[PDB]
Amino acid sequence: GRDHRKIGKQLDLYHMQEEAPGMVFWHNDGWTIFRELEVFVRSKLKEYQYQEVKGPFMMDRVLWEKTGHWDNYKDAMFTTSSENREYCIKPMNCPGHVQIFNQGLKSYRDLPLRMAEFGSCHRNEPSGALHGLMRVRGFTQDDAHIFCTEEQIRDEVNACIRMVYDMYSTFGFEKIVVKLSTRPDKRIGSDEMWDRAEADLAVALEENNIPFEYQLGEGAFYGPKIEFTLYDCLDRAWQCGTVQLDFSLPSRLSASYVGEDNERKVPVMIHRAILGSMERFIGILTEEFAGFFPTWLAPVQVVVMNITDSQSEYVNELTQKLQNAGIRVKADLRNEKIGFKIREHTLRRVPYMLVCGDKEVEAGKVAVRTRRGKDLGSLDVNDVIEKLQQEIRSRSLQQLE
Amino acid sequence: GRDHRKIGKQLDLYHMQEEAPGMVFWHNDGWTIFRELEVFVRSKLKEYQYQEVKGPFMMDRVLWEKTGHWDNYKDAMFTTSSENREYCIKPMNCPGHVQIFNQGLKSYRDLPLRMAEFGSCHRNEPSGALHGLMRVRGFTQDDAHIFCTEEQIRDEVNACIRMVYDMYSTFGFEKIVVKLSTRPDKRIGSDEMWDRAEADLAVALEENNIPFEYQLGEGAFYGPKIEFTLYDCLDRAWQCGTVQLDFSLPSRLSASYVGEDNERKVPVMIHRAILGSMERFIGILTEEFAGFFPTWLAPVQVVVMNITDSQSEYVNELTQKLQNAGIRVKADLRNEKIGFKIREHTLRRVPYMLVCGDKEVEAGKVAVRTRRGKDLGSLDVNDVIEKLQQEIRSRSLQQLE
Ligand SMILES: C[C@@H](O)[C@H](N)C(=O)N[C@@H](CNC(=O)CCn1cnc2cc(Cl)c(Cl)cc2c1=O)c1cccc(-c2ccc(C(F)(F)F)cc2)c1
Ligand SMILES: C[C@@H](O)[C@H](N)C(=O)N[C@@H](CNC(=O)CCn1cnc2cc(Cl)c(Cl)cc2c1=O)c1cccc(-c2ccc(C(F)(F)F)cc2)c1
Ligand SMILES: [Zn+2]
Ligand SMILES: [Zn+2]
Repeated sequence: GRDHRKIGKQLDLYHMQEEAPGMVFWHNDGWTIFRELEVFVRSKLKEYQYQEVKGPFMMDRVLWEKTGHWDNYKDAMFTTSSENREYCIKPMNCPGHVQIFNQGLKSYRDLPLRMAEFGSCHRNEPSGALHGLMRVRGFTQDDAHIFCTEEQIRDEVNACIRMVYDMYSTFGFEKIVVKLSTRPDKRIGSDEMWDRAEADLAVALEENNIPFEYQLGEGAFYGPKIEFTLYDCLDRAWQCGTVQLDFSLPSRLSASYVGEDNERKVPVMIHRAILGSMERFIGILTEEFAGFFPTWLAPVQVVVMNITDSQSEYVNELTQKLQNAGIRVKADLRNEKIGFKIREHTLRRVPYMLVCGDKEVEAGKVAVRTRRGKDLGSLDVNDVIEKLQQEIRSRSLQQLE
Repeated sequence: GRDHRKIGKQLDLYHMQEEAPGMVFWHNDGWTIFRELEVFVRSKLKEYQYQEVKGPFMMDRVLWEKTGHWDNYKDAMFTTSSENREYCIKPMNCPGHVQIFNQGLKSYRDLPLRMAEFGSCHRNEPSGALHGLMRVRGFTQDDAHIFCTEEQIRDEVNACIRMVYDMYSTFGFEKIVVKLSTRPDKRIGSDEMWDRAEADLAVALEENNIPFEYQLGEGAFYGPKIEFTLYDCLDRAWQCGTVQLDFSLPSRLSASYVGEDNERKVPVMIHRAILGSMERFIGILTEEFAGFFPTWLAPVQVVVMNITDSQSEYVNELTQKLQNAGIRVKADLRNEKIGFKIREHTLRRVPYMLVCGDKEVEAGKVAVRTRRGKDLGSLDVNDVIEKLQQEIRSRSLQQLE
């Protein structure tokens, strides 16, 4: 009903097996949703002027030791050896992004440098606590690291906040709770650096007219963060978005740029993820929509179906027209009752069933039925195709009227 | 000089480092090429009616023992541990595809089932034998597995062959050498099975009029194979494409389907890759074109630039029009001589440089120069966008002549 594990099996989206705990086998229709979510995030990366990179799955333990994560999260990390050398399977993309930053001399002119990745990460999570798409070992982050000057933090965090609300609004999430985590007991740098760092986050939120609250002392060793919690239609809370300042990692991994005064400077790093885990976010959307994915996300967006054998060639032509228009379409030409076809494709949550009887063929029209069971009547083929295209392009939550 | 390592560095496509031997860091412009190559393969996967899936990064050694690969190739696999269980970092995507197949009741009607994946694979290759993008440890296979009946092998091998030549021709590779490897001494199945299997591959090639040389006795124990070697402009051989029959793995991993007789039967598996390694193929393409990527592959397709500040608004408007047309375009309004700007974009292998002087603004035109140094003169903006769109959508090797 609103259980992603049930709807997942029903609509053949994914499965999982004990041979690979907390690592998703993505089926055809599930990978289609995942890929369309990737396309959506890429459109925002372009709109917000991000680079997109791809880093390796493993790097030398020696490199991960310099990050500080080895001492604190070695037991959460998958390791493998080759030729007397130990490698970590990446649980995070940040050190990989610094390696790309460190290729070539960097100028103040290159900042802010926004580096995004659909980062395939692995964490050695306890098998006992693995739950569907929500708690996994293998996950994909809508990740990015911004390399910038201290002066650029406010503007860069401002743009991250807009991107968060922009992207959440697409999926109909308008109730957002925002928490700013402040300096912990054990922290790096002066109290002044923290005053300015916390001020930068607070002013960025203020600039966007966003009310928030503090989580006192919950900040990381290496800087303060903003966390965003969205509420689904059941008013259940999901923490997804994070904007994390980092005054540690660049220095640790010898990241530098030639300042405007010609002095070598360490860049500030901003970690940010909006959806968080792509798998978890699909899990949340599955329950939010109860399998009724918005048309732009639907594995199959349209099924064209004949009442009798007589409309088979009209269905073939219309299916080709929809295919050419970039719509994910199937023809249902089975020797079955129109009622049987509608019920089957309604149960599979296909947004639109385009029904062709003799009256539709003769007029060059099509009868449109929604998965909600509404009959929109008979409309011109080209006018329907243009409307379906508009709904998909605009990533509309709503169907045709 | 056409070294992919040199071009990769110069055009900021990728880098590799000692902390990650034989594993690629894709920079913004290299990842753009990678994704366009992915987009191309998907267009073929659709045309040849392939499902696309995603399998897990690692699986229990216990499953890899059932395949028979552990006894033979354990030293060529990366392994990691969790909760007293040994996991193999997948060196191949076949076992994972069988797991997805095994989920849900499969009948004769569901065959042939064509399952494609951009499969992230790892092999523990000696670090001494690594070089460039040609011999790596982490690679992405344009992999697919076809689950079919003995009756369907011929037709399915036929489409595999058509797809291979279809794809190699897109990149201008017409010199293809083909090898069929027959019965080894130690093998499974009857001589009659091998007679039919070797005939299926041989008749498929003969009907397609593909000259091939038999590699007598060099076939795999689990079935025969076709291997495709393409030649670049330096006449260097690259063994990229494979079609391998397998009458072993489906049985070993409990793969079965309900036949026309309503009784269970083991499906025949066809292992099929065309590009082989997406990374090696980009390396070969980089050298083949010496960085002059066809327009559809070019990281940046168009630069629009002004003579003086007077044409700045016309340039920004043309940039937006080209962007809306689906073209990777950048604006160059810098206060630099036209000869300086054109040299920078020519060095970066930008296919098209669009120059806006007063005469271009007045007449609603644009001056078009190719990176080869051909001046196509002053042409109507809309006619140019249509020509560029056509060149990109057709995936033309050639620029406007
Ligand atoms: C935005 C990115 O650039 C950033 N690098 C990052 O990954 N931030 C963390 C949230 N931050 C932390 O948890 C920091 C503390 N922490 C927590 N766990 C760790 C675990 C490991 Cl193995 C390592 Cl190496 C480091 C850490 C570590 O530093 C984050 C943000 C959003 C989603 C997730 C997430 C990760 C895993 C899951 C899953 F396990 F699948 F359920 C779900 C969600 C994590
Ligand atoms: C088409 C696919 O579905 C098929 N499963 C497959 O992977 N075919 C093999 C060619 N076939 C063989 O190599 C068979 C023999 N062989 C050889 N080496 C192995 C090594 C390991 Cl670790 C394992 Cl588990 C199995 C094998 C194994 O079976 C293939 C085809 C094309 C390219 C590659 C390839 C090989 C090496 C690299 C490398 F450079 F190392 F990164 C990159 C790509 C491999
Ligand atoms: Zn990070
Ligand atoms: Zn295979």
